[PDB]
Order: sequence, then C-alpha cells, then structure tokens
Amino acid sequence: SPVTEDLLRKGFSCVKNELLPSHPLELSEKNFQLNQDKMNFSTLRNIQGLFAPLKLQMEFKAVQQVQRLPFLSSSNLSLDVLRGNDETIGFEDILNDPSQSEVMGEPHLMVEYKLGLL
Amino acid sequence: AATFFGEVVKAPCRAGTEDEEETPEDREVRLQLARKREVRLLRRQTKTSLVSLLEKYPCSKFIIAIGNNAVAFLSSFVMNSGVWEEVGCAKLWNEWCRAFCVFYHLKSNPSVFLCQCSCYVAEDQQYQWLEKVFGSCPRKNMQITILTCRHVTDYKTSESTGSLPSPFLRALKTQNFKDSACCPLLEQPNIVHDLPAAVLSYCQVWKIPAILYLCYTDVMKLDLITVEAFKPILSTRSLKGLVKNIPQSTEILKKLMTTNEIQSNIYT
Amino acid sequence: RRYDSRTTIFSPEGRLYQVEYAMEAIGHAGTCLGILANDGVLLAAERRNIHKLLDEVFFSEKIYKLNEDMACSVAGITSDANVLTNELRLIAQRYLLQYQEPIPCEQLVTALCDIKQAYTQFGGKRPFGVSLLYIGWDKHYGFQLYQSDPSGNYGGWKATCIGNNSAAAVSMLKQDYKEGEMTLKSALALAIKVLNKTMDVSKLSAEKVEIATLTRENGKTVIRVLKQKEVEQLIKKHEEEEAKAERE
Amino acid sequence: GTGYDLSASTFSPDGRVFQVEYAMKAVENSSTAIGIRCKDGVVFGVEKLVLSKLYEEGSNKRLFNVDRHVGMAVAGLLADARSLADIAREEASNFRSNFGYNIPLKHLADRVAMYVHAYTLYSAVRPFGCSFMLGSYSVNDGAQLYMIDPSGVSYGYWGCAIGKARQAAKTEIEKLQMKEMTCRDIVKEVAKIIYIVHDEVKDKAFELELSWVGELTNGRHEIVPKDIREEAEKYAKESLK
Amino acid sequence: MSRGSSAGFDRHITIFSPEGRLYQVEYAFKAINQGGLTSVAVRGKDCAVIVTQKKVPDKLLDSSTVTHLFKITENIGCVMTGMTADSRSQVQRARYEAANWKYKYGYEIPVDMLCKRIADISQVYTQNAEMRPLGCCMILIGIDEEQGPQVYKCDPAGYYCGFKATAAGVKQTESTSFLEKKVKKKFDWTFEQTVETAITCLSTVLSIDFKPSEIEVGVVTVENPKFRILTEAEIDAHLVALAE
Amino acid sequence: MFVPCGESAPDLAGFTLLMPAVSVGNVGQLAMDLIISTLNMSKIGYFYTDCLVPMVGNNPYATTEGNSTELSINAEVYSLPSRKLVALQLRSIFIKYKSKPFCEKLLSWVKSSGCARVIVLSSSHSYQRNDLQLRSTPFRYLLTPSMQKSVQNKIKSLNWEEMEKSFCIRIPGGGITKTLYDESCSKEIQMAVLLKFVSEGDNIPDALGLVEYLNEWLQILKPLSASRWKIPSSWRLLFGSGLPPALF
Amino acid sequence: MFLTRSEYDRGVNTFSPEGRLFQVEYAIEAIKLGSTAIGIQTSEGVCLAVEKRITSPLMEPSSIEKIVEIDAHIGCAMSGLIADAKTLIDKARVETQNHWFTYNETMTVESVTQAVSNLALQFGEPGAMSRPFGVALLFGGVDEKGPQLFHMDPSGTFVQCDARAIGSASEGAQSSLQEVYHKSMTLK
Amino acid sequence: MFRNQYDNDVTVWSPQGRIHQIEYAMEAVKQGSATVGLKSKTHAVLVALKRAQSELAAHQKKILHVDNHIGISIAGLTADARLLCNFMRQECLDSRFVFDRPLPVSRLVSLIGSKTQIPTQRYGRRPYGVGLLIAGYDDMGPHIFQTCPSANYFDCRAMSIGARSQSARTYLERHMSEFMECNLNELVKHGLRALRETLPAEQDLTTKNVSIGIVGKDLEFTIYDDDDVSPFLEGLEERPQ
Amino acid sequence: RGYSFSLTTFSPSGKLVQIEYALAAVAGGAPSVGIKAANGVVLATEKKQKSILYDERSVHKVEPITKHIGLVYSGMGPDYRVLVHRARKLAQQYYLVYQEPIPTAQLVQRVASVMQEYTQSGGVRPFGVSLLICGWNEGRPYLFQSDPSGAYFAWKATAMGKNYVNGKTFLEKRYNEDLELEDAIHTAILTLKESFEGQMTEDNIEVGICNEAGFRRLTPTEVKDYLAA
Repeated sequence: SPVTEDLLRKGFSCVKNELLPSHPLELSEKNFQLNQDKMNFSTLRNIQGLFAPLKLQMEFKAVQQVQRLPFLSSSNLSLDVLRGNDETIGFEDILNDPSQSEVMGEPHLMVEYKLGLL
Repeated sequence: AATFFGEVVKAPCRAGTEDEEETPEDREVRLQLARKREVRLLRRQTKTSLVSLLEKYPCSKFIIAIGNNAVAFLSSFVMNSGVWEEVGCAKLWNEWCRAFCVFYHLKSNPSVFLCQCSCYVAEDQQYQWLEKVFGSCPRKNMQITILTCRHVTDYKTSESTGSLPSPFLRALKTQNFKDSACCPLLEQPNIVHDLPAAVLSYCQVWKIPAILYLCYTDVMKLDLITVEAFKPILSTRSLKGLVKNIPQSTEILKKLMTTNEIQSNIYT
Repeated sequence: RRYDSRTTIFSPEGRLYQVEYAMEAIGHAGTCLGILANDGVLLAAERRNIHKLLDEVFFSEKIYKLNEDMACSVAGITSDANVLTNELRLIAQRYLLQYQEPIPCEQLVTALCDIKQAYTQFGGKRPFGVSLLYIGWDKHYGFQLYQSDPSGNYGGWKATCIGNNSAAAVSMLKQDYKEGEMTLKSALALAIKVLNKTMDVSKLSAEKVEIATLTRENGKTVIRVLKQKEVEQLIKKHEEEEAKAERE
Repeated sequence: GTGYDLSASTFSPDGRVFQVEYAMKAVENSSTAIGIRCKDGVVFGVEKLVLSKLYEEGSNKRLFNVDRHVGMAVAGLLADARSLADIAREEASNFRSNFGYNIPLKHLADRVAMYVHAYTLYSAVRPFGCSFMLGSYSVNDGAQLYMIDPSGVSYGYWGCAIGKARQAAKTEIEKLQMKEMTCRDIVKEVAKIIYIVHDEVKDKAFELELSWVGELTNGRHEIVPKDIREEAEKYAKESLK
Repeated sequence: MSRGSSAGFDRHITIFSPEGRLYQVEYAFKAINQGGLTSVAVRGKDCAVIVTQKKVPDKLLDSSTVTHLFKITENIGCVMTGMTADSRSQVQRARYEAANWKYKYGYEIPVDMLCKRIADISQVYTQNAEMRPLGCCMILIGIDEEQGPQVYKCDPAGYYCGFKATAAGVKQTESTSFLEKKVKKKFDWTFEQTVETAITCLSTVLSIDFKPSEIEVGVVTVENPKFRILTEAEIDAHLVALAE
Repeated sequence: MFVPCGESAPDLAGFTLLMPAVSVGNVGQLAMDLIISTLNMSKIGYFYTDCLVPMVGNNPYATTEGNSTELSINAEVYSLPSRKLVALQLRSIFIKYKSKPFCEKLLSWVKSSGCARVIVLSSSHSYQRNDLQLRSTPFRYLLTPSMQKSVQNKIKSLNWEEMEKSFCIRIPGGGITKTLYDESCSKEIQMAVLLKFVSEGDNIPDALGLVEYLNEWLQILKPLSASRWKIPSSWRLLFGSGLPPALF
Repeated sequence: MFLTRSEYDRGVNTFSPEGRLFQVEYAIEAIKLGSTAIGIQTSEGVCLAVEKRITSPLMEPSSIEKIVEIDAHIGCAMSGLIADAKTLIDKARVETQNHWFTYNETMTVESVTQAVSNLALQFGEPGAMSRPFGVALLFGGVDEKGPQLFHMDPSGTFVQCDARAIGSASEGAQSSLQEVYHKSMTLK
Repeated sequence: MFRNQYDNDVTVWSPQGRIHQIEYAMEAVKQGSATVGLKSKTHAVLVALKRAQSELAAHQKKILHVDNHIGISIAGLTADARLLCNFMRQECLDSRFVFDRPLPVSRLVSLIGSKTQIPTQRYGRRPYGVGLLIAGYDDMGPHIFQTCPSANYFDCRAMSIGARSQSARTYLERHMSEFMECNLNELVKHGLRALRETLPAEQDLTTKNVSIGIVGKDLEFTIYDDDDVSPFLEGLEERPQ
Repeated sequence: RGYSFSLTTFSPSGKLVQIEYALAAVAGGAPSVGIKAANGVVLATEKKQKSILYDERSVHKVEPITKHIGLVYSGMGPDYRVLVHRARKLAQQYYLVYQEPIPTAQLVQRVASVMQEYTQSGGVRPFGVSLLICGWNEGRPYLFQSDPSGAYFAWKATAMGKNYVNGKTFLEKRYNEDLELEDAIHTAILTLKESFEGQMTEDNIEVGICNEAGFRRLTPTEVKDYLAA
C-alpha cells in the first residue's frame, strides 16, 4: 500500500514521496475548504442537531452540479453566498487564478473523469 | 422519466391524446408496416388463403377458448368423445408473440367447432379477425361460449385482494340467453376487454345468443388446480354431450402438465 | 418531428435535429466576406447596430486579435462569442508557453472545434451558436483561411461568406473569382462589389462596414484596420467604375 | 387542486402544499393511541391490532425506548417509525456523549421535529407518514408531553390521541381531571377510554400495551408489570355494562 | 433528481411567464394567509414594541409552547408569521448566521446585515430547480447604537426594506391603511403611546374584544436593550388601562 | 352505423345531440355519464364501428335489480322523447390511425338523421395557458359560424367568453374536436363546443362544474344545495381495491 | 366504466400491479434475435455446437467466434448481443486468473458462474450500468466433481442443466432433446 | 382507475394515502414456492419447496447458508436474494471478528430492516422483492423472524409466506399446540405434512423437491438434500385424504 | 409550444424563448435614464416606495463600486444584490494584483461573462435584471448597459426600463454633446417627467453623478434644489 489488479496519459510520479508529506503546511493548504466545511458541519451536528449538516451538505450537492463543463472556467457565482465566503477575499483567488491555467487537459478526458466513469 | 438533471418531463397521458398528426418517401413505410402486421388466413390444406370461415358452411355451436389455460382445458377434457379434424388456422405478427390459432372440426354432427387460439391479438387486429372469421351478417341460431382466465389482481373490492378466497368463476350473459347461470355474475366496477369483449359485443349487436366465462386465478403459469376449477362448467346445454370420459381425461391432463413447460427463471 | 426535444436523440431517418435547428441561428447575423489573395488576406465585416446613439469602440465589434497575427469574426448570438474568443486566446498562449514558436492554424482551429463539438454530446447544455471565421499566417503553409460551424465542420476555404444571404453571395463569388492571379487592390474591389450586390442595397457608407487586412512585410506580420476616411474614396471609385458602364 | 400534487417543491394557487396534506391524511388509516400526564408522571396506551394467532407477545411493538428516561408511542407506517426511533436514539446518544447528564425533553423533541421536517423541503425524498409522541419525565422539571405531526408541528399537549379513532378519544378525554390525579387511576382511565372507543366490525383482536414513567419508577421508562395491566383489563372489561 | 420539472407556465420556479412574472413566488406570497394570523410592529422614538395574535385550537393544548415570538440574539426578536414548519428553520438559520458573524468580527450585528443575509440565503432558493421557497415573513426588531431603534421586514422572494411601522398577516391591507392614517397625524411617541397604538390598531382591524391573556408583547428600550417579553400582568394592566 | 336495439329503427326528427369527445381527464365522459344518470333516460339502440377498442361490461346504471343484469358495449345511444334529447356514451380510447373514418361516419349519420342541434363536451390541457388565461374563468365556449343568428344573442346575454384566434384555431388535447369542427366548417353543420381547462388526476368536481355550466344555458335542470345531480351507483371503487392487511 | 392506457414498461425500476418486472422480461425476450446453440453433459465430458450464420461470403469465417476460451478447462457459448458478451468474457477471464494467482489452484465452474452472475446483477442505478445484459452463456468444463454444464440467463440465475438450448426455435431444440436424452450414452 | 399518475414512481402519496409500489411489491413476492417455518423448544426446522425449470434441468436453491448458527430461506425474486445474503454474511463476519460472540438474531434482523428501509424513500430506486424466513438459535431459544418487501419484519412462531399458502396457514394454525414439546422427527413430520397441503392434488413429495434444514441446540445449521432427506420422509401417513 | 418551457432547446426558427421572456420581464420594470456628457455622467431613477411607511435610508438602489463605478438596476429587486456583491469582489480581486484601479471595460466584460454563465447551462433560470454602469477613466467618461443574456454596448443616452421606447424617442432629439452636468441633470429630470404617473417629489429621485472626483451621490436636499430649479 495498490497493485495493477496507459502510462503516457498519467506518468512520471514515483510512489516514494506521496506517502511522505512536504513542508508541514501541505495538508493544511491542499485540503482547506474541505477541512473548514467538515469542522463547521461537526460543530453544527454537535450543538444544533443532525438536520443541519445533512441539509446544508445536500444543498451543496444540489447547487454543485449546474456549473459549466470541467474543461472551462467556472464562475461559481452561486454556492458562495451560501458557503459564507461572499466577501472573504484571501490567498485563494489572487494567487494562481484558475482562469489563467498554465496547463490544460483534453475536453473529453476531463469530462469523463469528472463523471467518474474512468 | 427525467433523462438528465433539470429536464422538463411532460405528464404522461391517460386518454391517449399524445398522438400527433404526406410525402411519397414516407408514404410507403406505413403500408409496409401495415402489410407486415396485416392478418391473413392460411388454412393448412395446401398453402391456402380462403370468403370467410362461416361462409363455406353453417354451424350451431362455436365455443372458443382463449388463453393457454382454456386451451389446455379443452384439449384435456373434450377430445376423446370422437375424432376431430383441422380446418385451418391463422398467422399473426403482433410484437408480443411469434402459439397457434387452429380450429377443430368434429367428424360427427358438425354443429360443434371448438377453437383453440392462445396467440395474443393486438388492439387493432381483433376487428379484422372478426371480419375474416364471421363476416357481415351470419345466421341467428348459433350459440357462442368463451372461456378465459385473468389475473386475480383485477377484481376490485373493499376487502384486500390477497385476502380474497381461492380462484372462482364469474359469468357475463347477453340479453338473448334463456338458459340460467351456474355462477354469480361479475359486479359493476369490473370490466373485461380485448378479444372476449369483442366477441361478446359482436354477438350482442347482431342479436345472437352468447355466454362468457371468466376465471380470476392468482397464477398465470399452467397448472392443475386452476384448470380443475373449471369443473362446474360441464353442466349446461352449451357443452353437455361432449364429455364422455372424466378419469382418463384427468390422467392425460396430469401427463400433459407433467411435461413441465418452460417456467420463468426471474423468480426462484 | 417529436424527436427534437433534447440534443441527444437521433431520428428515424438519422439526424441530430437540435444542432440542425441551431444551424439556422447564424442565419440572423450580418454577412462576412474574407476572400484570399496572393499577398494579403482581406477580411470584410458588417455592423448590424447602426443606431444614432452609439459611441465608437476600439477594434470595431467583430474583428478581434488572437495572439499576434490571427484574427476572427463572429456571427449569431453575440452573448456566446466573448467566451469562445477568450478561451481561444488562452489556448493560443498556452501553446506558445509549451513550444516557443508561433502557433500553426490547425492546432488552433481543431482545438476550438473540439470544445464546440464536445458541447453537442453531453446533453444538458445547448450548443454554441457561432459561425467563427478564422484568418492567419504561418511558415508551414503560407496564407490560408478557415471557416467553422456550430457542430464543427471546419474546411480550408479559399473564399466564403457566412451569415444571411450567404447563398447568393457565395454563388456570385464563385462565378466572379479570378483564381490563381489575385491582388490586394483587386480583392478589395471585388469585396466592395460583393457587399454592394448583397444586402438591401443601401449604397453603404463608412458607418456600416469594417475591413481588416493581413499584409505581411519586413518579417513581422501586422494587422491593420482601414480608417473611416480610407474607404469613402474607395466607395466613390467603385461607384464611378459602375457608372462607367457605357451601354446605350 | 389536482395537477400540482406531484412533488414537494410545488405550491398551489390557493397556497397549500398538497403532498404534506396527503401525508397528513395517510396517517389516519391506522390504529389508535392515547397519552396522558398526571401530576407526577405520564402514561400511554395503544390498541395493538393482533393478527392471526401465529404470532405471539413481543411482536412488532409501538412502545420503543429512546433513552433511560424517554420513550415514544408512534402510530403509523412502521418502517419510518423505526427509522425515526433510530435517529432519536442517535441524537440522545450524541448529546450525552459530550455534554454530560441527559438531554432535556424539549431539545430532543425540537431536534426530531426539525429532522422530520427537513424531508418535506426537497424534490428527492417523500415526507414521513406517521404521528409521533415523545412523553417523558424529569426529576426537577416535572412531567412533559409532546406530539409531532408528520410535517412540522411540535406543540406541547397535556393529553391527546393519535390515529384513526381520534375525535371520539379527544371528546372523551376532554371530560377528565388530569391535573390533580396520580399514576394509579389514570391507567384505569386510559383502559376504559381505549375500550369505550374501539370498533369491532372491522377489528377482531386486541392487546393493550401500557407504559408509564414517573415518581413511581424514579425516572425510568418500562412496560407496566403484568399484574397491574391485568387488573386494569378486568376493570375496563367489567365497566362496559 | 430523477423526477424532472413539471411542464407548465406556472408549475416550477425556473420557468418564466410569457409576460415575465414568477408565478411560484406569487403563490408563496399568497401562502402566508393560509395559516391565518396578524402581526403588527411599530417603532416610536425610543422603543420597538411588537404585538401579535395567539389562537388556541382547543383546551388540552398547553398555552406555554405555542408562542410565535422567538429570540434570535441577546437583543433581537422576531414575530414569525405563516407556516410554522418553515419559520422554525429560518429562526435556527438566523441564529447560526448571527453566531458566525459575532465569531468572525467580534460585535453584535446591526439589524441590516442579518436581514440582508437572510434575504440572500432565501433568494438563492429561487434559482435552482430543486428548491421550494419556504413561506415566511421575517420581521426583525432591535436597537442600534448609531441610528436608534430599527424595524426590518423580509419576504420569501428576498426583497427586504426598512419600515417605521409594519403589519403582516391576513389583514395586511386595512392595518397598513390605518397605520398610514395614524402616522401622518402625530410624529412624537413614547413607550406607553406606542403600545396603546399597536393594541388599538390590532383591535380596530380584528374588530373584536381582546381578552387580558390573548396577546403577547416583546419590547426593547434604550435603557434596557436586552430583549424581554412582557408578562401577563403588564399586558393585562395595559389592556385594562386602554380606553378608560 | 346506427344499429337499433329493436327490430325497427326509430327516427329522430330535429333532436339536439349530446355526444362527448375523448380528452384528458375524461371530463366530458364523466359529465355526460352524470347527465345520463340524472335524466333517467333509456337506451334505444347501439352504435357499431371498428374504431373504438372493444370492451364489454355489466349495466353502468344498475339502479335496481330490474336492470342490473344487462350488457354494455363501448358505444351506445340514449334518448328521451319528451324534449328532443339524445346522447352518446363513448367510454373507450381510440385505436391509432382511425379517428378520421369514425368522425366521417358520425358526421354522415348526423347529416342523414336530420337533427336540429349538436353539443360537444370536451376538455383541454391546463398548463398550456398564456398569461391572459390566468386571471380568468376556465369555463368557455365555441360555436361554428352557423348558430350565431339563432342563440348568439342569448349567449351574449349569458356573458360567456369566446375562443382566441392565432390565423387558425388550435386547442391542445381536443383529440377529435378539431376534426369535427374542421369537417363541419365545410358541410354547413352547426354545433357548439363547450370545453373546460383541466389537469389529469381527479376530475369529479370539474365534471360537476362543466355540467352546471352547460345547464346554465340549456336549462336542463331547475334554474339557478349540492344534491342536484344524482351520482350514479357505479362510482364506488375509484381507486382500486382496499388496503392490504398488516401494512400499517 | 372506462378503459385507460397505462404503461409500466417504461422505467427500469417500476413494479406492475402483479409483479413481473417488465424491463427484465423484455430483455429476456430480446435473446431470441440471435443464433442457436446446444450443449450436452455426458459422463466423459461435455460438448458444444454453435451456429454462425455468415452474412456474406467475403466475411472471414474465423472472424466471428461464439466459442471462446475462458481457461484451459472452461468454455462458453455466447448468444445475442456481442459487445456485452465480450465484456462479460473479459471480466470472467480477469476474475479466474486473479483467483488462480491468489489461492494457487484451479477454478470450479460454480465459483465462476457465481462471480459472473454477481457482476451481471448490478443493473439499476461509478461506471455502473443502466440496462440488463441482453446476453446468455453456456458455461462448460470439467472439475473435481466431474463434467458440468451451467446455464446463466440475463437476470440472475445459474441453474444447472444437462442439455438446454438458448437460441431461436428453442422449443424445437428442447422437445427433441427431451425425447432423445439418455443420461448414459457415449460421447461419440 | 384514478391511479395511473400516482403509481409510476415510489415517492408520491395517493389522495387516500398509501404507497402503491409497496403494495405491488408485496403482491409480487407471492411468486415462488411455499416455505414452512416451524419451531420447537430445542430445534427450529425450516422446510421449503423447489420448482423445476424442466425435466432435463436442475432445481433452484431455496435454503442458503449464513453462519454456524443461522440459516435463511428465500421466496420471490432470486436477484436481490444474493445481494441481501451478502450483507447478511458480511455483518455476521464483522460481528464475529470485532467481538467474540455470535451475533444475536434480534439485532441482525433489525439491521436488515434498517438497510431495506432506505430504498423506499429516495428517488430512482425500487423496493426489494424477497420473502426471507430467517431462522436460528443463539442464546434464548430458537427464533423465527419473517421479512416482507417493505421494511416491516415480524416475529413469528410458524408461518408459510410465499406461493399459494393460505391452506398451509390454516393447517399450521389448527395444530399449533403440540409444537412446544416434541422431538426432531415429530416436528419434521408436522412440517412436511403442513407443506403437503400447498402441493396440488394427486401430487406427492419426491426426493428431489424438498430441502429440509435443521438448526438446534448442539448441532450447527446443516442443509439436507438428495437421498439424505429420505429418513425424514418415511412415515408421512399415506395421503391427505 | 413544446419547444418553449426549457432554455436549453432552440425553437425551429432560431431563438431562445426564455431569454426573450426575461428581456420582456426586465422591460416591465422601473424606468431609468442615463446621460453621458463631455464632463461627466448622470444616472437617474425612481423607486416604488411611494408610501410614507417606507424609509429613505436602509434599502437603496444606486450602490457605488470602489470609487469610479456606479450602477443602477431596472429589473427584479432581490435579484441583483448578489450580482453587485460579485462585481465588488471582482473589482477588489483586480485591485490586489495590478496595483491600480479597475478600468471600466474589464469589469463590464467580467460581469457580462458571469451573468451569461447562467444561460448556456441547463436547469437554472437566467437573471432577470439589466443594469447600466458608469465609469471615469483616463480623463474620459464611460457608459455601458448590460442585457440578461449579456452583450455590452457603448450607449450614450439610453432610457431603458418601463416605457423605454418613448424615452428613446424623446432623447433622440435633445442630446447634442458638448454639455456640462448642469444641463444633463435637467434633461434627465425631463425624461423622467415625460413618463412618471404623477409629479416628482423630494423623495422620488436618486440621481448620482460620476464627475472627476469619484461617485458622489446627490443628497436629498441637493436633489430638492435641482428639482425646484
């Protein structure tokens, strides 16, 4: 820890160091929105009841699947006022803005991966 | 239903008004489909075509059995009281079937013409079947008896359908039927359609005697209990002198059921 | 027929009806020329908005500029062209970042046609209504021009005309094109003649047309737009030539 | 207003939500259940419609427990009843897991009511069809009773009745003095009520299930011992002339 | 969702009318009167009295757990009107939003921000084709250290506003007309005057006599910013002092 | 054709017709069943054609045991030789690609019988309503341009609401109403169409409303607390069988 | 009183008033549009024989192969749709080879029929399928218990058989087999 | 006939109020074969019946295996049977691995009901079609728990859910007195006699259409088939009449 | 029409029914007028809060952005606050990078793209709103108008809103360029007067100028002074 049970499409990534975290501010930056949402969900589930996290997360799921196709930039106008970051500009949009992506994948491959078919 | 997220779904219709409203290139496709779906009579004498069945000869009794259970009942009970010969059958191309529609002729007094047709006629071929079997204006002396079986989940009542008793017999008789009924008649909320209804409607509108018999069995696969339940039928003038050997017929019916027809593998 | 509610269903004869209907959307836009000459590659246009309360804007409203040489012209629903032009600029710049050469035509036209078609196979999104017309130069195939399609059927056209009244303009262009020997001035005169032949015959003016060229000189491809006063004398010369028909 | 009664997220020209009202009506065709609070305790009772004698005591019951000092008397669709009981168990478990002591009744009732309301807001899940009672007891707060309607109602009742035979039960319960009584006669009153309102042309077998929590059990929910149940049964049977 | 959106000009939220009106939200507006209530909130110059109505369907139901006057923050109230099953959720949502704001900026919220947040999170439910616009009337109350007392009202559509007096319920029109007539006469007010005006408006709109224990009153004052609910004694005293 | 129940066929000389039309909800069929049950009329003959799906059943008007044992074909007629009223009781769906011959045969029989008036009761889809149809009553009327000079003044006095043109009429869900109207516009046969917007599901109140709306003009009943029209004795098990045991 | 057109065959998960899930029944009905096949189980091995029905003479005879290897001792005869059968065969091969690698022994025919049926059971709601597999297989082989021949239908079962046809005119190939089977005749 | 619009899916309530899909599934489960579920003080016999696709083919499996102390039957759809027995086996194995005691039936059946309750609410899913007759003795005498297409399980003493079985129920209720003190042989004889009523007239129970399975005090759950079932099927009197 | 009821399908002539319906909806709103002059721009509009029960403070229409961009809606009230917040967030996002204020054109393009993004998708309605925005960059005044589908125009004297055809006809014979704000404000007031259904009051006009100082919004007493004059 998985065995094999196309290398040109995905290659040149040794197994050595993905199970070896980089500079300690790695798991607190690669996964930040997920961790903040998890903490808020746990707090609400503990103090307010079991209805609020279920309702809010299923609202997230409902609003998530109306954006443009993955191979184009997503405006994400909605889901933002609902998340609570409506005006909380920070080190997430001014640095390496995804609109000007330096590298871009194939459309069919990206959409079929987003669907999870692969 | 909803093919993808957010798609607007039209409410399914009930009356049947969803149908919409030509150039020569489309003009022929309809006729090809109609000719393929058209019904023709192919009485197996020598690739015959035949004019109607009752035009070439008259008869007094024209009992017709529709459904596999009824065909089994007629082929088990009334076949040994004489010898029968085949006069013809029919060919159909309904999308639900194709299994035969062969008629029978008794070498004795030919007033009896018991029929066996388990094929499922479509919702439009029935009128053509009536046109090609009877005609336009037959005699006013025939008596018609129909035996059919329907699923038990059709009878409507205040009590639970499952809680209802074992399969029973119900009858529907026309106005011109002096003979009495051997079972209670069907209640008002229940109706019957398709070929038995077409036959009964034709008999009623052409002022000839008729009688209908239904069986509300809970199992559609052929068996012994349901076909044995048809016992009280053999006590009327519609079919009285055609029964001559009960126990041997029961034995041959048991042997026929022993053949173990291909059941459904969806269940256990 | 009834088989046109969603853009994922075929027909008994066999056809995608939704994209066929979307093909008619580009039939309600201004005409677009773009005949190809020996030296330059002229590209005319048309400005539908001719109201009296509109202020001028840079680089007209149709002709764009992709990276350094290639331009484009749009047609149809203009609300969906600002996204395509932006993404096409992005793909050109991304290719330049990858390989340090100016992009050829194919690796741009095919790249955009890929997305344009991909929105016609994942039902739940209407296809783009556009008729983008391309233009540019490279060092592998000289000068060439391409014309796109909402479904995606790009072909290396030498002279075409998208938009309304396309049939008559294309036919008369086919009947009056001097293939092989072609000059920039003669190409411009032919474009003016074609524009006068089409349209509602309003005699045109400097407030109804836009012209872009691609003269390549001094080893540095440039794109220039003719001035407002740079076409009035051209129209006057064409009118004089037309009136000089002699006859009797 | 037929036509708009096909999804939860669809109003009506009058303004009502028809799926919710259909769920309201769908709980009526069931058995009946009542619950009364005395001065220092509560008590319930359900007419368990016993099917053929193939079953036995301890069959599908409608007197679940949610904690050491709370319990319900749900009367409706049984699968949704079990799901709601599990949800309430999980809620009380979580509260005790980190906040100490035991959950007050009001908070648990509010949480369960809001959870059961959460389904009628979306076009993905059907609303719950079931009534719901959550009587319990405390040491200092006293004895409290709550009823939760399928959609959103979480009112607090002195004593009510849920199920098919409900109007007659309410009318008969109206004529009581359930503010200065004890837990030794309200049981007999409940038995006489459940036998004064019980149809016999469509119902054949009965088995009363009773449970009380109060000072007699110092804050614990359990079924009544068989002796008291039998005595109440005999008294109620002999009371009918 | 594998059920689709019902076809029709008024059967779903995301379909525009031929003339351009959202019929579903109009049905939502009509849905408040279905329950049947009336609420009046009047602001004077140093008080923000709120009056409402209480109806007991029967006798068995307890009279202490049927209130329609909840508490949002330490010094903000609400007079929620309409379907209870949706106000009971909007109240929790507002409480969570207020707690989050206090955690993120460290002071009590001005009423306008809470109203705007509620309006936005209610409006976001009127675009996705999976939601139902929950029908309520979010009427706020409270005092501010920069502008004094304030009364704000919100609607299921999401359009909020600032009112010097508000009536919400099944008798909105005549109550609003009466308040409009009364406000234009005199400008100054006081706690007793505001309470008497609210009670008189409610009585003249319902055209019925008010029992001493039928109406609850929640107020906030400059001297006592803490949100408090008038007891039975004070309401009875004011009712018997009225018209005497 | 029209097959009489008896040996001979009684002749209808100028009799008002009450034939229904298939549409969504079977509103017309339910209303006309109510009319037949409340007028206490009797059967005089049968209508036989190879267009309706064949179906047979017991007597739908089994008031007592005297007439509770009879057959009932899909199409049958009724009459009342007191005020010139005859009605049809179509109670089956139409076989596909057979509407036109049935309409032609029925119109031919209407012409041959020499009747006075014809009245058609049908319905329409409710969701296909423009904004002008919202804040208005759903009840409406439509008449061919041959009955105006007779009862148009009375209809205007009743203050009814006319159809909306386009320029041809198009009412969705009519099924056969458009066919009857169109093939009557050229045969000089007069009839009135009284439809009502409705949605599928439960429609008994809408049937009652349509019956009352028709009575508002025909004055079939006493001129005008709800026990006016007698509900037929066949409307017991509308929603199938009873509740299965142990489910609740 | 009235006859109404109600359809329940549209929708992969819809129960008809009396059961009998219509979509699976239609999938089973769709098998007959294919090629006939036969298989006889005998004490000294099993035999298969599957027709080909070449469309044109130009088509290479070995291009189409209903018979297909699964392992050194298991063979099966597909019918009906082709691509779905190819997918099933690929999954079966992968599964049996993986099991051989793991437990280091040979397959048992029931232990692979169970696996393939479990895979085919996933019809319903992730590269999950959306329609029943309109195919049919006649697994055959020899194991420790002897020679066995398993039949697997599209829906869910792997009933053991001795001689059972699968293609069109199955009645003619079934009645005659019933009339001729002897359970002790030689392989020749 | 006012049901076409309210039965196409499962998340809609009829105006009367009842999920029609649940009733349709409960009607569907009646397609199969009878299965008696008798029990005693020490042993819980589980006798089933087997159909036949044809004379040439072999019969289906109706008595699966779960663990050393529990064995289920099956009736109805054979598709979801394996999909549910997988969950059975996985839960039993997890309970044996984490703790070190056999998982009691009373929690296993509740877990199965909780799992089967999920699909009846969310869209795009259908209820299961099994008729399980879970049997097994763990610590407090053998139990016989029934499962329905709806997630509403019953406790039981003896019943025969499945195919035509009302006569089987009547016979099982007539003689429901001696099942508390008998040896294994007498209980098996009673089970086979009860099953014989289901089989049509002039038909006997051969060796190839019975699947007697027995679990009791000191013997693990074992399934009997082929000639091994002959010793139990010896006396059986001579004929029902 | 079956081809209607869904914004993802083209009618068999070439159009989008939902987009045209939303355009008609935003046309059926509140009149608004914008005038561009050689010195600056003026935006004038009126509110439906006629009754004295409402308040002058709190809710407000012409919300400024940063210091040089100001807008005004003529559509659905609760359906542009989110758009305004997004516009301000975009302005700040541009301001952190490129340490110099947003030019108008980039903001117009970005807001137009984000508004259009709810057209091409499937299952969400388009925004019912159409807003003008005024800017002042490089010593030049800028005026633009946005459409529900999204297509910016370099308009000069648009009077879009309720009864906008009459406003356009009236404005097509008064504006002549080379004007200061003093005459432009009077012209805008006259355009509003042409269609107001009543007389202008002290609390019915929300004019806001964008001269070379910022985006000052005229005080109510100043509006009274201009209205009297």
